[PDB]
Amino acid sequence: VQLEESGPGLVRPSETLSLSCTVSGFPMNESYFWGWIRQSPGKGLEWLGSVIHTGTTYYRPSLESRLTIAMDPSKNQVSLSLTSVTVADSAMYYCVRIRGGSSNWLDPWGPGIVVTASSAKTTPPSVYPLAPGCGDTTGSSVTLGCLVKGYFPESVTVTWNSGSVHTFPALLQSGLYTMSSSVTVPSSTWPSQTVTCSVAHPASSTTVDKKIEPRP
Amino acid sequence: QSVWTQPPSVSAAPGQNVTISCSDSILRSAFVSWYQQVPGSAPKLVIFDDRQRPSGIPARFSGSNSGTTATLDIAGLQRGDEADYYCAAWNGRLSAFVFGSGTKLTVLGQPKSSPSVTLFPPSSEELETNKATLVCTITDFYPGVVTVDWKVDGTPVTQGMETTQPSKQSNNKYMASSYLTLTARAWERHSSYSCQVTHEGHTVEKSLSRAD
Amino acid sequence: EPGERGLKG
Ligand SMILES: *[C@@H]1O[C@H](CO)[C@@H](O[C@@H]2O[C@H](CO)[C@@H](O)[C@H](O)[C@H]2NC(C)=O)[C@H](O)[C@H]1NC(C)=O
Repeated sequence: VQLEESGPGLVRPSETLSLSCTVSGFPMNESYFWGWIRQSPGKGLEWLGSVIHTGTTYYRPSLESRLTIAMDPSKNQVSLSLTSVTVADSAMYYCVRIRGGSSNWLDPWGPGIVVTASSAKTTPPSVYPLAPGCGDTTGSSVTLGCLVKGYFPESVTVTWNSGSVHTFPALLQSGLYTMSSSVTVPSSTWPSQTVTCSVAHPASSTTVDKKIEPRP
Repeated sequence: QSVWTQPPSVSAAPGQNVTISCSDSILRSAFVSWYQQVPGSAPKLVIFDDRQRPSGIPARFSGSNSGTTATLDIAGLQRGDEADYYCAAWNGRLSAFVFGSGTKLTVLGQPKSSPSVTLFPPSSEELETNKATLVCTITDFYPGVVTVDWKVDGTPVTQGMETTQPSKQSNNKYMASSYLTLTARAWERHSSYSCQVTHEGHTVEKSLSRAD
Repeated sequence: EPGERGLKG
C-alpha cells in the first residue's frame, strides 16, 4: 500500500493548485476515506478534507469553499483542487488513507510533495549589514551579520572574509526567501580590520560583497 | 478547539519514561490518534483508537484518552524515538479532523543549554527603501525548541514577525533567527524594541532603544 | 460507521 503525490512544485497566487495521488497495492473499492493533509515549513499538520467511493466528502470549514477532493477508483487516483491560491498555501502536501467512522486514523502517508506559492521570477537578494546598535561597547567578543532579503529561488551561499559563523535557514516571506548569517570575532579586530560578507545567488548569477561599517 | 493543545517540548535521558499531553471533555468523545515525524519523512501512525498500536510499534508505546487530557506514553526512551509527535481527533463541534500543536521529543545527548540572543537594529541602507527589519539571532540552545515574542515600547507585537525553524549547529545545539519587519516611519516613531526568547520555560530578553 | 466520519457512537 504505497501512496504517491504528483504535480507542480511552483504555483502562482490567484491560480488553482491541482495535485494527484496514485494508490498501489490496495483497492479503493474498500471502506476507507482518501484525503489530503498539508504542513507549512516548521508549522503543524492541517487536515484539508477527505472522500469515500460513495461520493461523501468532508472539508476544513474555513477552506471548504476553495477545496475540491475527488477520487476515481478505476484509475487508483485521488485528486486535490485548491482555487485562488495565496502565498499562505506554500506547504508539503500529503496523500493519506483514512479509517473513518469514530476511529479517524491515517495510515499510510505518501512521501509528500513540496508546493511553493509565489509570483516571483528569478530575483537576486538585497544584502544589508548587521552592525551592533547603541548598546554594549565594553564586550570582549562582537557579532556582525548580513540580512539576505527578497531572493528567488533558493539557494544562496554566505562566505565571511573569503573563509564562529552561524548560517540561519531561509524563510518564505510573501513570495520571496529571506535568510541571515552572523560572525563573532574578537572586539579588538573590529572595526579596526575589515569584515565583509560575500553572498552568491547562482540562479541570478549575482555576488554581493558587503563591508560591515560601525554606526555613528 | 481548531488545534489541540500539546506542550511544544518534552525531553528525557535514554531509558527514562515520558508523557506527551493532548488537550472540555470533547477528546473523550472521539478516538485519539498519534503520529511520529522525523525531519524529511512523512508522519507515521504510532497509536490509533486511543490505545492500540499498528504493526511494528513496540509495547513501550501506549496511549490513554480520559476526559480532559489524552496522553502518549513512551517507556525505555531510545534516541530513534526523537521526533515531532502530533495527537489528532475529530471535533464534532467544528465537524473537522483536528491535529494538536505538536510536541518535539528530545532524547537528551548533552546538558540543556540556554539560548544566546543578539538583537540587530535595521541598516540605514534598508531604511532608504522605507523598510526596517530587526533581526534577532538565537544560538546554542538545546533542546531545539524556542518561542519568540516581540515588544515595542513595552507592548506585545501581534503582526510583522516571522521566526525560522531551528537548525542543528556542529555542536548539536540549535540556532534560529526571528525577523520583525516595520515601515521606516514605524521604526522612527517608537523608542524601544524587545526580542523575547522562551526556552524550557525560561525567557532571555534582548532589547534596544534607538535614542541614548 | 461504514462511510461517515464523526464522534464515538
Ligand atoms: C517506566 O515505565 C515502566 C513500564 O511502563 C515501569 O515499569 C513497570 O512498573 C510496574 C510497577 O512499578 C511493574 O509492576 C511493571 O512490571 C513494570 N514493567 C517493566 C517493563 O519494567 C517503570 O516503573 C517506569 N519508571 C518509573 C520511573 O516509574
